[PDB]
Amino acid sequence: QTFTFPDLFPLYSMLEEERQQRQSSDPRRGGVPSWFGL
Amino acid sequence: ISRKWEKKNKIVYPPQLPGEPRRPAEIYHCRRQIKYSKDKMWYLAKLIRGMSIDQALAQLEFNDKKGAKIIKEVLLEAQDMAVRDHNVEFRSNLYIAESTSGRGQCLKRIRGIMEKVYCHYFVKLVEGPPPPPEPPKTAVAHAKEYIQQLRSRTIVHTL
Repeated sequence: QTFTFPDLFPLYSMLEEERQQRQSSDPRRGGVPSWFGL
Repeated sequence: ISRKWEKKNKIVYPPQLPGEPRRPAEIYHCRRQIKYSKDKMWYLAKLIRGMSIDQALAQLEFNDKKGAKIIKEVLLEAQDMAVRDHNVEFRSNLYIAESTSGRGQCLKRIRGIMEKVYCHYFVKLVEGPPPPPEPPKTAVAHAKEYIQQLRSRTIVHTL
């Protein structure tokens, strides 16, 4: 007979949905907060 | 362990008036626990103590000392945070106002106690051209000072 060892082992929603909503800092704004609509 | 140098970048000055000189930007940076002696890094710190950032970077990139690379890294980081975080429009418009080294938390090893030496590098950059060096006093300054000394003498110990 023959034996080989078998190949065993073959809350986040809001975090991930805000992870695609970085809206990273725009270089041309130069530090001014983007929140204001002015 | 005291960490004031970090806190020195959180000072919010009140907004200025139109008829008031523009307050130059002030940036404080440091690196802690560098595997180097404070005595050796004092030389590198002193070398760059009134230089522009570009001159300091040029000098450090061609120093053979170990602490040169570390100070160069600290200076580049300071330049980045100056332009980005502290509203300094020009990278070039900085100079090393302050550059010192302190001792860190040194370790003790058994050989025969020997000290594994650490240190901190502290820098402060200010926006603008480096201040011109103080000119060496002329003979006219010397003579003026001497004449003033002669003029300031009083009849001692009398009415």
